[PDB]
Amino acid sequence: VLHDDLLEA
Amino acid sequence: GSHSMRYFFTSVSRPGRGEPRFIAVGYVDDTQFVRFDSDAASQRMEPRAPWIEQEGPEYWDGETRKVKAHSQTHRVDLGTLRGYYNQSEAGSHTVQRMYGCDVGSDWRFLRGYHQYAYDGKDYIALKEDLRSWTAADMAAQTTKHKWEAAHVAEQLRAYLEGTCVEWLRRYLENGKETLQRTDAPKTHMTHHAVSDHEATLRCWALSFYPAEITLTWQRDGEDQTQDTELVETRPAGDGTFQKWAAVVVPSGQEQRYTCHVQHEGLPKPLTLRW
Amino acid sequence: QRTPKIQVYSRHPAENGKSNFLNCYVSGFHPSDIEVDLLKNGERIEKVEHSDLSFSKDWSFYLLYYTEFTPTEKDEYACRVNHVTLSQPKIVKWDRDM
Repeated sequence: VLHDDLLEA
Repeated sequence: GSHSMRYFFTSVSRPGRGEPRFIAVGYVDDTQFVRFDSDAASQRMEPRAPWIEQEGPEYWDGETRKVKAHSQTHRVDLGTLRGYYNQSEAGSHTVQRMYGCDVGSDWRFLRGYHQYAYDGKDYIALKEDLRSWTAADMAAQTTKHKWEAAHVAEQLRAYLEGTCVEWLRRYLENGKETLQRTDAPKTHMTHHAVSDHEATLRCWALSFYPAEITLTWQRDGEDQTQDTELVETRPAGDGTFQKWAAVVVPSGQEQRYTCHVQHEGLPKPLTLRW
Repeated sequence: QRTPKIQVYSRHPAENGKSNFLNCYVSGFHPSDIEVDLLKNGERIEKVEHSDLSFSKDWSFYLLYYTEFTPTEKDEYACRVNHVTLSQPKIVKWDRDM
């Protein structure tokens, strides 16, 4: 399963 | 042997109208098993291996939600980095992401990773210790400061050491029929004459998996690399892989040379001779 | 910019008159936009599929294009690739021993 959240760069 | 789970993401900006092209794929070891394409009609995460299909609608709801949100982060980043680098709005640009986890033969965490790229060059990467960052330039350093303030690394570490490893384990169990099966290379050698003086021996390895594998030549029991050629490993299209290694020899001396094949599915390396 | 490498090959050992699959594997390229055709005696074969876009550790992309085919004595097969890095299409003929 994917990670739950990506923070913007 | 060792295994991994690994996700790949590509976003390509579309100057002139609309949102980026976004393609996500997921692997267990060398087996693709999930896919999202922004251009596809379904707008869902889709299965690409049979063992992933026994997950219920809640799995695909969940993964669809996350992967779409992935897609929005990337869209935002393409705008952000374009600013960072003071580039016009006129060109197409690319961001690429991979993250995932390795386990050893005992299926325990060995390492994980989170790498990020802009127009095909390193941007920023989580270091092996999963607590710190590698930033390639000053734009990337600005991102590093952001992600340091926000404690991103801690969140990723928890995922990479925990849920990544857990779910890899689940996948490996569920797909045991194929994911825990090793397919040793079917090997043979061929012969082809260039002149009266010189011949080529080609060593074939077919239909093997995982993709990892070593082909080497010896002359009279000693490693030879000179006058050899080794093709990149390529996919057969049925889930297995192919490779060949060739050497040029004086005609009549074929018997001197041996090809040596290492792979996870052979208990002892193989040796071939014309 | 990185121009594509090309391999053109059958999935299984080729025999005139026997059913098979024709592959063109393109790798090592960047950016990702690429145009790949399979040729039978110089003419676009029409029902070709391809894999989902991924990339290797150096960030370069790779794709597989494939269709079913049954080779013969007389038919020649080829992969045709165009990319920003190429000022003209690269044609690579299928050699059954490679």
